[PDB]
Amino acid sequence: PKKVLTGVVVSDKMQKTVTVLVERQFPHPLYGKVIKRSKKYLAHDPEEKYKLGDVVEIIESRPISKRKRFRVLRLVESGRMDLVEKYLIRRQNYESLSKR
Amino acid sequence: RNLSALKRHRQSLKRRLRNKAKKSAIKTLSKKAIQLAQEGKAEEALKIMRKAESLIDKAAKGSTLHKNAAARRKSRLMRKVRQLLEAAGAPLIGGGLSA
Amino acid sequence: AYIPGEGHNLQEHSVVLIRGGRVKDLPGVRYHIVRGVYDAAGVKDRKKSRSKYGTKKPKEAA
Amino acid sequence: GRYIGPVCRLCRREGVKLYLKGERCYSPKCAMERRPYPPGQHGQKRARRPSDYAVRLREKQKLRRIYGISERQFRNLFEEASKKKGVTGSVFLGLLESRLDNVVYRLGFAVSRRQARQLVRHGHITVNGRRVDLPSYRVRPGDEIAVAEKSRNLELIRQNLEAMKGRKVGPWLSLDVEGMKGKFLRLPDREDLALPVNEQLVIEFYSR
Amino acid sequence: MVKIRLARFGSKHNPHYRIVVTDARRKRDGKYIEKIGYYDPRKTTPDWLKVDVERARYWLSVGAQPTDTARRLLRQAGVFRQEA
RNA sequence: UGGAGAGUUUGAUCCUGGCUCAGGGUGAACGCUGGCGGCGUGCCUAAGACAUGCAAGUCGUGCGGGCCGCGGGGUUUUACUCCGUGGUCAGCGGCGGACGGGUGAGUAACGCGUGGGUGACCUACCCGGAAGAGGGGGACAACCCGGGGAAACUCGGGCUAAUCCCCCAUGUGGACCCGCCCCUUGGGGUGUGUCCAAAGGGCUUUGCCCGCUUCCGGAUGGGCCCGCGUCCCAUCAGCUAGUUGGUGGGGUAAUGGCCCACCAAGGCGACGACGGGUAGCCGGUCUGAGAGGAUGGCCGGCCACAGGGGCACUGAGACACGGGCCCCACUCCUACGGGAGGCAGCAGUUAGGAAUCUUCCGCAAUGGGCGCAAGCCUGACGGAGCGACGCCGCUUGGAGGAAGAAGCCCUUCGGGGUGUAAACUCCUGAACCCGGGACGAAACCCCCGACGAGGGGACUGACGGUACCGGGGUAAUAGCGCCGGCCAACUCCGUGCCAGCAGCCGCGGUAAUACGGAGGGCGCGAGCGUUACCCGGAUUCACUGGGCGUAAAGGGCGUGUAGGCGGCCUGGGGCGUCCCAUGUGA
Ligand SMILES: [Mg+2]
Ligand SMILES: [Mg+2]
Ligand SMILES: [Mg+2]
Ligand SMILES: [Mg+2]
Ligand SMILES: [Mg+2]
Ligand SMILES: [Mg+2]
Ligand SMILES: [Mg+2]
Ligand SMILES: [Mg+2]
Ligand SMILES: [Mg+2]
Ligand SMILES: [Mg+2]
Ligand SMILES: [Mg+2]
Ligand SMILES: [Mg+2]
Ligand SMILES: [Mg+2]
Ligand SMILES: [Mg+2]
Ligand SMILES: [Mg+2]
Ligand SMILES: [Mg+2]
Ligand SMILES: [Mg+2]
Ligand SMILES: [Mg+2]
Ligand SMILES: [Mg+2]
Ligand SMILES: [Mg+2]
Ligand SMILES: [Mg+2]
Ligand SMILES: [Mg+2]
Ligand SMILES: [Mg+2]
Ligand SMILES: [Mg+2]
Ligand SMILES: [Mg+2]
Ligand SMILES: [Mg+2]
Ligand SMILES: [Mg+2]
Ligand SMILES: [Mg+2]
Ligand SMILES: [Mg+2]
Ligand SMILES: [Mg+2]
Ligand SMILES: [Mg+2]
Ligand SMILES: [Mg+2]
Ligand SMILES: [Mg+2]
Ligand SMILES: [Mg+2]
Ligand SMILES: [Mg+2]
Ligand SMILES: [Mg+2]
Ligand SMILES: [Mg+2]
Ligand SMILES: [Mg+2]
Ligand SMILES: [Mg+2]
Ligand SMILES: [Mg+2]
Ligand SMILES: [Mg+2]
Ligand SMILES: [Mg+2]
Ligand SMILES: [Mg+2]
Ligand SMILES: [Mg+2]
Ligand SMILES: [Mg+2]
Ligand SMILES: [Mg+2]
Ligand SMILES: [Mg+2]
Ligand SMILES: [Mg+2]
Ligand SMILES: [Mg+2]
Ligand SMILES: [Mg+2]
Ligand SMILES: [Mg+2]
Ligand SMILES: [Mg+2]
Ligand SMILES: [Mg+2]
Ligand SMILES: [Mg+2]
Ligand SMILES: [Mg+2]
Ligand SMILES: [Mg+2]
Ligand SMILES: [Mg+2]
Ligand SMILES: [Mg+2]
Ligand SMILES: [Mg+2]
Ligand SMILES: [Mg+2]
Ligand SMILES: [Mg+2]
Ligand SMILES: [Mg+2]
Ligand SMILES: [Mg+2]
Ligand SMILES: [Mg+2]
Ligand SMILES: [Mg+2]
Ligand SMILES: [Mg+2]
Ligand SMILES: [Mg+2]
Ligand SMILES: [Mg+2]
Ligand SMILES: [Mg+2]
Ligand SMILES: [Mg+2]
Ligand SMILES: [Mg+2]
Ligand SMILES: [Mg+2]
Ligand SMILES: [Mg+2]
Ligand SMILES: [Mg+2]
Ligand SMILES: [Mg+2]
Ligand SMILES: [Mg+2]
Ligand SMILES: [Mg+2]
Ligand SMILES: [Mg+2]
Ligand SMILES: [Mg+2]
Ligand SMILES: [Mg+2]
Ligand SMILES: [Mg+2]
Ligand SMILES: [Mg+2]
Ligand SMILES: [Mg+2]
Ligand SMILES: [Mg+2]
Ligand SMILES: [Mg+2]
Ligand SMILES: [Mg+2]
Ligand SMILES: [Mg+2]
Ligand SMILES: [Mg+2]
Ligand SMILES: [Mg+2]
Ligand SMILES: [Mg+2]
Ligand SMILES: [Mg+2]
Ligand SMILES: [Mg+2]
Ligand SMILES: [Mg+2]
Ligand SMILES: [Mg+2]
Ligand SMILES: [Mg+2]
Ligand SMILES: [Mg+2]
Ligand SMILES: [Mg+2]
Ligand SMILES: [Mg+2]
Ligand SMILES: [Mg+2]
Ligand SMILES: [Mg+2]
Ligand SMILES: [Mg+2]
Ligand SMILES: [Mg+2]
Ligand SMILES: [Mg+2]
Ligand SMILES: [Mg+2]
Ligand SMILES: [Zn+2]
Repeated sequence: PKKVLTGVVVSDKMQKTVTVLVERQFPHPLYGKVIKRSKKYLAHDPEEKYKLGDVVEIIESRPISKRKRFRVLRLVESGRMDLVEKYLIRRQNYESLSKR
Repeated sequence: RNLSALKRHRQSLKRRLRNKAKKSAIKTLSKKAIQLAQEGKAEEALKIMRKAESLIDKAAKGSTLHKNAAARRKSRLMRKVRQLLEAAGAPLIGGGLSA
Repeated sequence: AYIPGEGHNLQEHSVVLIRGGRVKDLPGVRYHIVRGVYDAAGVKDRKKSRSKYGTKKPKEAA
Repeated sequence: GRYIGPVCRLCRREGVKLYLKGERCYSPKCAMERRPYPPGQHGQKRARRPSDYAVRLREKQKLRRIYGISERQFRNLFEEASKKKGVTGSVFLGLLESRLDNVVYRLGFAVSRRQARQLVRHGHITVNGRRVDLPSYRVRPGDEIAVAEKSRNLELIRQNLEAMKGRKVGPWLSLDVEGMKGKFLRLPDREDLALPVNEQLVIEFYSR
Repeated sequence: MVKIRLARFGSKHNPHYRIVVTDARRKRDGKYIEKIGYYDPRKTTPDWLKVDVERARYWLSVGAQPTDTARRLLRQAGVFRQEA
């Protein structure tokens, strides 16, 4: 079946495109502690309707463009800019780790 | 100090020079319709476009063009001409177009 | 490189083969020399452990 | 190949009769009723408390030297035996006895194991009616071991079979003395044959 | 085209061909599509041949292709007798 | 159903802790030694350079010529074209040359592994279903003539064949534009317009067969995309301009920023981006109680490369090892007047190296291509050849034989040991000699039945007269390591911190079981040792399974970011987690 994922939107600065940030919990293969992950996808949004904070879903699709092989499915609960907070801080703090 | 299958190449040239010449035609000829359908002449153009359609679909009897190729050509061809003539022009001969 | 046994025939431009394995008493030397190879002749009159010392089996009686 | 040379010396290196000779290793001594002490210049000298290792080494050599079989072929068995389940130790001697040259010694066709090899080797032995010149051959239930026609004579066979009258065969064997045929009935448990060898010590020696 | 042929096994001076369906452009001892029996050109076994006729003719209904030597067995195996 | 420990820090103790050994493994190598067979396996280094040969051709059931034959058309001088059969050699056309073989360089990446997507696609030969195969033209080799060359050869002028090329017709059907219908990412269908096909050759011919043509399915083989997994250095911390998204085109079997325009300014990174280093990945393999650790060599799947790079052609499929063009380097021929070549194919040569083979036989078998079929090619493959490289099997013999010779050892000079060992007496008797001798082969093909089914008949063996069978038939290679402790095996002499051993602890200073020889013993055996490397022991990176007061180890102290963790009751959700079922895990 076509892969289906649930993630949130953090970008829409692309004409017709949004960036969705996904997560996945799974045990460590050697230490078994339930850990989280992350992967930013480039979601295809022709009728640019979805915005930031939109906890939405996506489906495996034919190649739209290089780097862009995911269409948007449905909304799951918009108005959640709180998750977009801890994500924004992370990249925010990456200017404090500079080896300079 | 070789093999006689060097033919294949010695032949493959003809096939090359054959469907190369066949193709240079389609290009310059697919132009005629484009230029015309761009400038009103629906009648004279929609006879070059039928022809074009020929050379294209005709080509599919060999190893020149094949598969969805001739289909992709027209698909973009007899769709581009209809859009051009759509601006003024006014149809004259559907001879190739199920309008 | 260490030269094992009693008496050798190695001059300046002698060819040779390395073995590997240190001496200890001799700091800064972690390689032995294989006997009876190239320009390294085995120990002459060797009767015991001939596998090393590259000495071949001698003749018994006649 | 196999071992060759002084054997009565082994008879007394382990400090036990093992009847590797025919009459002699079975007559008044394996050269031991004379000298029941270890070979070599240091024979009549007291021994040092043998270490737990040397004990298992000795108790092993003993067993292997009994069947007179190389350390090659030997350990191969223990591993095959050890591979199995149950007890292995018991299973071990099972695979030892199943040898062709062994069956022959038991079935009195020969007096010594080393004599039994020469037989099998030269082709003067049979199995279900086949020329089996391979002492390594492993035997199973119901296998018939007889002599070949070209050999069903020889002034040496009649003697061996004849001596076998006035003697019995293992609870896992059966000999048709008058016919030159025998049978391997079953695999002889540890009980079916007693020996100066504590297997369990041989098991330990292999788990270095 | 897809063929049905012999694939050497066993050892040297001791054949044990596997009869199987695979592409003709594969190595004779390569990855096959489906195994359907074997054969011992030495006759040193009661089971010196075996075929799954139900599964064999199927590839024939889809358009297989046996060797000139694989035929022999296939025909001499009772898979060609049209019957009625 | 699976787990052993030992040596070394002190005068001694306990602990910590490192070094060391016993174990198994290897595409190995080196020393000493070396008899047989079988089955494996053998350039790990210079993906350095290669003489010679071989490794892909085939069809006269597509065409015309070549001479040669060949039975032989028929007549104005060495035969004639007439025939057919051929035999064919080249030329034209068809199919394969994209499979099969080698290599591991490159690649840290959708390359691979595992699970899915394509309503975004191709697929020759093969199978099944429907429809067709109507006519009309033409070209280039061959061939004759001409030029240049040493060659490669080359150009030039003029004829000719077809399953070669062209045009028209026919359309069962297919293709595309628009509307419409259903579905719904370009899937199916509908209507209308326009476009699209063909090939004949052989006959026990007048009927079959071998093919041609378009379509819808089958099958097989793919391409593309996606989720998860995939090493070392943060002493590499910031990276990016086609860069990220868009629009519209070009492009392909088709998605895609793949490519190109323009629009916007995005895209990536401590969940480690970018960068350097190493590496082909998996099935597996080695070790380990396990979890793990190490590994990817033979065999199998995938990828990549074919002297270094670039490129496109042909084609169903290649950007193609034994095909082409260009640049580079290297090398070879030459009458130098100019051209040729690509072993990481099979063998072999050369260099490099501690080191890795026959310039063998055969298409008999199996597989592959071509063909109606005989039949043809096949360094794929089947075998043989060389190397104790490995595992396995086998031999150098067996019984008897002394209170136990000689010799050599010790010795308290009484004696002890080598030692049933030998000798010696009988017994068998591997090798060798003679005869016999294969399984591996059956089909294709041929006759009968219709070439279907069936039955019957016939052909062919490289290995090789080899395995094996009979009988004759000779007592017939034994070497290597160790014997201070770990660790199995002790004495004499020589030596005197010298010569020397040595994995660790340590041995040698005139009494050395530790050096060197001898006697003797322990351990293995066509092997025994050594070196190197991987796992083990090491629980010594500790997930299973450890520590930080003094043994190595708590940040100098706070505040706080991200992050990890979180109290009692109840409900929705059921992500984690758990059961069952099913597919996949060849
Ligand atoms: Mg056609
Ligand atoms: Mg093409
Ligand atoms: Mg058990
Ligand atoms: Mg063990
Ligand atoms: Mg393939
Ligand atoms: Mg047949
Ligand atoms: Mg200790
Ligand atoms: Mg101290
Ligand atoms: Mg001390
Ligand atoms: Mg320690
Ligand atoms: Mg080791
Ligand atoms: Mg390697
Ligand atoms: Mg080389
Ligand atoms: Mg070089
Ligand atoms: Mg012919
Ligand atoms: Mg190829
Ligand atoms: Mg290949
Ligand atoms: Mg090779
Ligand atoms: Mg190979
Ligand atoms: Mg990199
Ligand atoms: Mg990286
Ligand atoms: Mg001329
Ligand atoms: Mg001309
Ligand atoms: Mg004509
Ligand atoms: Mg037409
Ligand atoms: Mg549609
Ligand atoms: Mg026609
Ligand atoms: Mg003809
Ligand atoms: Mg591919
Ligand atoms: Mg586009
Ligand atoms: Mg292509
Ligand atoms: Mg695009
Ligand atoms: Mg597009
Ligand atoms: Mg642009
Ligand atoms: Mg940090
Ligand atoms: Mg991440
Ligand atoms: Mg890191
Ligand atoms: Mg790099
Ligand atoms: Mg590499
Ligand atoms: Mg693995
Ligand atoms: Mg394994
Ligand atoms: Mg285990
Ligand atoms: Mg494991
Ligand atoms: Mg790996
Ligand atoms: Mg290799
Ligand atoms: Mg391989
Ligand atoms: Mg090269
Ligand atoms: Mg393909
Ligand atoms: Mg090629
Ligand atoms: Mg090329
Ligand atoms: Mg390629
Ligand atoms: Mg080549
Ligand atoms: Mg050459
Ligand atoms: Mg070669
Ligand atoms: Mg070579
Ligand atoms: Mg050299
Ligand atoms: Mg070979
Ligand atoms: Mg062949
Ligand atoms: Mg064949
Ligand atoms: Mg044929
Ligand atoms: Mg040839
Ligand atoms: Mg050949
Ligand atoms: Mg071969
Ligand atoms: Mg051998
Ligand atoms: Mg050697
Ligand atoms: Mg004595
Ligand atoms: Mg004596
Ligand atoms: Mg004797
Ligand atoms: Mg005799
Ligand atoms: Mg004969
Ligand atoms: Mg034939
Ligand atoms: Mg028949
Ligand atoms: Mg027959
Ligand atoms: Mg013979
Ligand atoms: Mg004989
Ligand atoms: Mg003798
Ligand atoms: Mg030893
Ligand atoms: Mg030891
Ligand atoms: Mg000891
Ligand atoms: Mg000293
Ligand atoms: Mg001193
Ligand atoms: Mg020594
Ligand atoms: Mg002294
Ligand atoms: Mg002293
Ligand atoms: Mg020592
Ligand atoms: Mg000594
Ligand atoms: Mg000794
Ligand atoms: Mg001794
Ligand atoms: Mg070795
Ligand atoms: Mg172990
Ligand atoms: Mg832990
Ligand atoms: Mg600790
Ligand atoms: Mg603490
Ligand atoms: Mg201190
Ligand atoms: Mg401290
Ligand atoms: Mg503190
Ligand atoms: Mg602190
Ligand atoms: Mg500080
Ligand atoms: Mg602090
Ligand atoms: Mg917090
Ligand atoms: Mg929390
Ligand atoms: Mg809680
Ligand atoms: Mg809840
Ligand atoms: Mg399951
Ligand atoms: Zn005795």
